Amino acid sequence: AEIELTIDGHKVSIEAGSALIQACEKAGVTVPRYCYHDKLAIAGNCRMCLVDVERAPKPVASCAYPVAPGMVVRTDTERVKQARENVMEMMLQNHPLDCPVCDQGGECDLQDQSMRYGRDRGRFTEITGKRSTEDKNIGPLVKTSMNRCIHCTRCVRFANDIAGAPELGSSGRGNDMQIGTYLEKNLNTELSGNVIDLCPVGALTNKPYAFRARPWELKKTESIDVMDAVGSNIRIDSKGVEVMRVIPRVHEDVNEEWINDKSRFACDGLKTQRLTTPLIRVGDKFVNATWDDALSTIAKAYQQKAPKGDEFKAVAGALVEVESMVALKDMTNALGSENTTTDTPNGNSAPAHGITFRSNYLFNSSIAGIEDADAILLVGTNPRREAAVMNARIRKAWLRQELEIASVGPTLDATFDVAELGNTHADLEKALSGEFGEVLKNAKNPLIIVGSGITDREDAGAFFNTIGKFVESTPSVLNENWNGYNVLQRSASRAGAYDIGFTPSDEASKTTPKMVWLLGADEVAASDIPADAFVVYQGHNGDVGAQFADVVLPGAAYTEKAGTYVNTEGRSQISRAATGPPGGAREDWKILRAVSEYLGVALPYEDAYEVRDRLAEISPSLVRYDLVEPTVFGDVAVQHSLVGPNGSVTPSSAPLTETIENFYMTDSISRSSPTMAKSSIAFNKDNKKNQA
Amino acid sequence: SVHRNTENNNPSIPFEFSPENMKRAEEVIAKYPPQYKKAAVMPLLDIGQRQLGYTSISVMNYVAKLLEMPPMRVYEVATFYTMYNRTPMGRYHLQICTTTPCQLCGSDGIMEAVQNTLNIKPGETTKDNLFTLSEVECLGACVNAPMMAINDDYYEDLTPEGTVKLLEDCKAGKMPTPGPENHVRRDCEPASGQKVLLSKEPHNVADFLQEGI
Ligand code: SF4
Ligand code: SF4
Ligand code: FES
Ligand code: FES
Repeated sequence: AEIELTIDGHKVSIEAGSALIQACEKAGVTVPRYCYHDKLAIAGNCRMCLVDVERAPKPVASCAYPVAPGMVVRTDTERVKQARENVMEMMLQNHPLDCPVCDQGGECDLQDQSMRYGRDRGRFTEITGKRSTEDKNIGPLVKTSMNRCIHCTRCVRFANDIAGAPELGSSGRGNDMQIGTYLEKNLNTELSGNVIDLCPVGALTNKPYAFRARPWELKKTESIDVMDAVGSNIRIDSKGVEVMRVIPRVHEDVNEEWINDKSRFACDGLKTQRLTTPLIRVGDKFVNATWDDALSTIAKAYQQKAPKGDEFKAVAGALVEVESMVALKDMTNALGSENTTTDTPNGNSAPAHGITFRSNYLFNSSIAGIEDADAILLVGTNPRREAAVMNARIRKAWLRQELEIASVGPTLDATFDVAELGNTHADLEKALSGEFGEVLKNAKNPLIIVGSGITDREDAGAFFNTIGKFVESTPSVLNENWNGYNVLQRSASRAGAYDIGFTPSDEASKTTPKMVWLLGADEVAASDIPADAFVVYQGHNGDVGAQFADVVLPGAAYTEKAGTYVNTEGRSQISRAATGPPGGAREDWKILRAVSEYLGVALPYEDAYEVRDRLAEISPSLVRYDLVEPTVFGDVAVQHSLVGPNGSVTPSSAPLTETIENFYMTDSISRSSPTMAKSSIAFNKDNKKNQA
Repeated sequence: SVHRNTENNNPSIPFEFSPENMKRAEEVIAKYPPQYKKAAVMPLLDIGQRQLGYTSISVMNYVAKLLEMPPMRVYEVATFYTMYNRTPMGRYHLQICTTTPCQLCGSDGIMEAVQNTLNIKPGETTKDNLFTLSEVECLGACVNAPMMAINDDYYEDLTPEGTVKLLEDCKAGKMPTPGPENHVRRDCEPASGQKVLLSKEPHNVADFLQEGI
């Protein structure tokens, strides 16, 4: 079923029917290109992958020539070496003289490409000159100078097929061809900024990071995205103090070399509103103070209030470290109170399902299994919003194979074709027994997918009890080699927190605390906090969580520390620190160590490796990094998820409203960054953001 | 090759179909398979150019709503073609050829006679909304070499002295030619007269058979 051929003497075998350029990549003979891409449709617009083929009258493009057996591929024919210089020279007679103002200085693929294979001179010295192109306003996210564009089609095929915003397009013939809406209307898909990593010239580039640095100055650091349930494998570009930008480093499973929009532009809030020193409340006024004085005030007011048990509330947030929450849980339960609750509304109890049986809070199919998916249904979520990388996988599957999606709850605009069913758990229960009890029994590799917003609803448990019956009832959705129950989170950390055992007891859910511990956790209200409560915030920037506080503690953000994160898939991933904590911020668990020391609590560690062993004690799957194991406990896990909230939850007719208010305003950084404020204003039902 | 959102060209200015035009469009869509119901995007916009005198932006939005399409595909297809004219023009669209077979028989003096009888540039239109010049390439009527095109009727074999007649003729309102040239030759005939095919009757293939049928 495979084909062996010869590229430059190198024999190489590749699967039949594939493209020749992948065979050149497999053989190790580097062939330059401009408009081939792996994850995209193939168009031969670039003319760069010209290559000599025995039994061919003319040299042909290697991107779209299909693999045939008995093939002799030559790349160094003098005709081909002529041809590459030719095509480069043809490309470089309307591209404008913008190399010192173009953003991709060292990263111009065209440019490095034109050093190997370019001509010495360029005989453009015509009088009346090149063409020139309109400014083409698009949005506040994507800087646009269409003069530098070469119509390499790589933007528009992506936003067409995978991003699913078909507003981009090619309009006009010859040099009157342009790219984009000639309405001059606003583009938005929920992964909008992914085109500026994709246009190989600086036609489309980064608007907030417009000219601030330049890719030879940069220090690069491979790390993990947060404020996203997938925890995409990213790269931090940093000058050394600030954080310049983020670019998705390639990874096969988790992101297929794509990244969320909010994940992209989040570096603005990472440098503008940060906590740089500890501030103690005077009474309607904070003053900054000695780093001893803050923690000594913590110990002093602990001796004043004395929470002896079930009065030390400890709440963590959305982008918080697993390694920090270990220190948190250790401190609280050596303190003698498991008032250990999430930030979410209806987080003050257990989240209506098992903290046991990791399957209860994880994504049990593979994300790679979504290529093999058949017919699924969302409940109570917008997966276009929550984990837009997942939506990219959904649309790629739906275009590739033949699928069926249902959507129960909020009416969303997908890129793909949804099928709505209702806005009631009774409408849901009607739909399960209506027609898809037959379909999901029929389907080979389906799944069923649940957003985390239903955890907000107090009627979650019966909301589980229906669906927990159905997985139990249908053996097709619950077989050995995968499990159809699949849940997501809004964070990169509440999955890791549910690995920690970050849940209050039924007893701990009752008492109003006296000493509230904020660790991130922006979305608390004045209702969630007691009146006289000791409310020491530990975070990185200034949000609502820092506004209620008594003492704030500058902790490092996700960039500055050696983080450890768990996605909804369950991948334990290292976040390599790109820079040091700025000002007077420190790392979080190191702060909790000293906070223990000014109490009677003795944490048994002082290093990072001893934390790694303590973390191995909580779960050894979190020191064994980034390797996804399945669960051998499917049926017992679903049954134990059924038995707990069985019956006692009485589901009301509350409509399944939207989980989040806006996408680009959450998680204390989209509110910190001014670029997401101006992103938020431009993105609701505007005449440039409307369709018709 | 782009759009300005100033006046008379808005997504908000309304457009509908005449019911005869509506029924004609419903006739056209049934000619194609329903899987490719969007494949009729070419002549349907033609109907728009029949109803409204130019291709507006509103007609394109209305067709994209009609065919269940994203609007950018309509935007592409009507941009990619020449004839879907996106600016309001006059009543009479001048399509004067410039290509070398028209040129070698003197299409230069034709165009110069036109734009000296008028005063406008070949992209410019007449301020009375009567005549809208457009140079154009070889319209397929290359043998009758000095030619032009009123909206559908090609006018052929033109002398520039006789051409400005036709120009002020259409300017008077109710005077075009019948559609052909200035009553010389025919269309395929030589300039002198019909040399070959001077037979009054069609000779039949009924005897002219293969003999093996
Ligand atoms: S893309 Fe920009 S930097 Fe690269 S060669 Fe072109 S003008 Fe120069
Ligand atoms: S918009 Fe950019 S990526 Fe797309 S074809 Fe033009 S230059 Fe290439
Ligand atoms: S990618 Fe091979 S020719 Fe454009
Ligand atoms: S040659 Fe100009 S129209 Fe035929």
